[PDB]
Amino acid sequence: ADMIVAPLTINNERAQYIEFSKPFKYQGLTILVKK
Amino acid sequence: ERPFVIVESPDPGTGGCVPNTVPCRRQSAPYTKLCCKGFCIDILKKLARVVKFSYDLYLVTNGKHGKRVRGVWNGMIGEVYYKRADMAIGSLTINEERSEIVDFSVPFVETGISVMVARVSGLSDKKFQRPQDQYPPFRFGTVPNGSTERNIRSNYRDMHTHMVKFNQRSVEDALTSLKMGKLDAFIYDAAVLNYMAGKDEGCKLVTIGSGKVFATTGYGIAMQKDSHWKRAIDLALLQFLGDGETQKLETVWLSGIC
Ligand SMILES: *[C@@H]1O[C@H](CO)[C@@H](O[C@@H]2O[C@H](CO)[C@@H](O)[C@H](O)[C@H]2NC(C)=O)[C@H](O)[C@H]1NC(C)=O
Repeated sequence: ADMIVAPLTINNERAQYIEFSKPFKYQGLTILVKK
Repeated sequence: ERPFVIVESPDPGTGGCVPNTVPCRRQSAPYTKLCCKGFCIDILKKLARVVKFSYDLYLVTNGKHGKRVRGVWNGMIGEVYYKRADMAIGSLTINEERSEIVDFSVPFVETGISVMVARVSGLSDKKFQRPQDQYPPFRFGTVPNGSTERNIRSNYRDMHTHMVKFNQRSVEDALTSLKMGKLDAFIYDAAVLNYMAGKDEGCKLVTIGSGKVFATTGYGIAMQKDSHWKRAIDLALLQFLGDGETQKLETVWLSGIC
């Protein structure tokens, strides 16, 4: 491959090897529950 | 600026100031020794130990963040562009105009443009879009020389033209004027206004909330172009953010009552 366009979050391990650009949408981790 | 950085004079308790603070000089040959404390100061102090580097901190003289008057850049950006410093920590919003000359790290907090009102349905609301009705004459914020000022001037000519009669003394005078009634609405950065309503006389609030954020961006650390320090500090700060202490610092320095 040559470029990744996907919902790929940023972490230290991946940041060690590949180079990222500026982010464009913030998010977090959340819990899914059924009503 | 806002509690990211706070300047305090030394106290006669020890002929200075205690630890958890770092001496800071107000440049201008003679100097008086102040010491500065705040959020960015704490993050810099935490960062210093791991990468093991030395530092000296000094204030800006001309002030007023950043601007471009015929290429005469003042403030921190001016200081770092003319090779008078190595980094510029503190409040700074990454945008297109600034990033062309100076390199940046990853963001660490979320921010953007928000609206403050006394206790409208977005920027495209007709009240701010069509200033022609004389019965609800509204008012705005627009602290001059501001990062958001460039955006609002570049994107909406009519709003910039009609925003001339706007209160402009500080992030302090605007709150007083709004509590008085001399104006109708206020626009400025987000991370500072949402805190400013945290601990206030009564409960003055804003519109819907974080759902109304325009040109979402973050604060970042500027650095001189093409230096290994850029990559090193960026990776270190990513590791620190992944650790999770940023939430602890936020709850220590960014909590309110209302
Ligand atoms: C932005 O910062 C500059 C630099 O300190 C300020 O310069 C003033 O500019 C106005 C015209 O825009 C002049 O009338 C003043 O004489 C200048 N000096 C001072 C001390 O005010 C300016 O006030 C700031 N704001 C704007 C909108 O330019």
